[PDB]
Amino acid sequence: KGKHVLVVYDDLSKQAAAYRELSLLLRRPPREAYPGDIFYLHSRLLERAAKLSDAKGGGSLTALPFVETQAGDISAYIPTNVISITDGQIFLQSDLFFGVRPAINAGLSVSRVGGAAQIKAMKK
Amino acid sequence: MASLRDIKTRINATKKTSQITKAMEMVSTSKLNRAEQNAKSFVPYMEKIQEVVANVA
Repeated sequence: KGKHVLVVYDDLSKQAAAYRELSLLLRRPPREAYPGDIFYLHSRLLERAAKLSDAKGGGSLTALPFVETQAGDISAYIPTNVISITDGQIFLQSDLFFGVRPAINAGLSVSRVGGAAQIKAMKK
Repeated sequence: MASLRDIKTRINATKKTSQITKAMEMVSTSKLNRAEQNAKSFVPYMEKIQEVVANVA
């Protein structure tokens, strides 16, 4: 319609944890019990967030998906999936908020779009 | 509990640590048997000082 939206997906992990159930109840042939399509699950979703061309009213929906990592193992099935998808990610260690607070691991955290986002004030 | 590829990172880290360690042990063992060389080389000068410093009555 031409307005800007912001969608926070809080804990996509539980969705997948759910959908697995859903799929396993329907006895869908099961890596890590998650359905082969468990990727497509989040793909066709986060994809629906973008910036519509000015031919379409310059509208946008920003997505802030969440993922609950056990032990901080970023190599886990779900996490690689959600990552291979989003444009960048911000990884929060607790390894830290027990020094630098809002635990933001400056090392791994990326932004693909980044810099094209910040205004000329930030950029320089 | 824990990882696997996070258990490899630790092994290899430890290994490269032992390497660097044992390096220097041998290296510092090579600097003991040169301490004599400059220990010996000083043996005479000391002898021929207390021999001089025999001390007048």
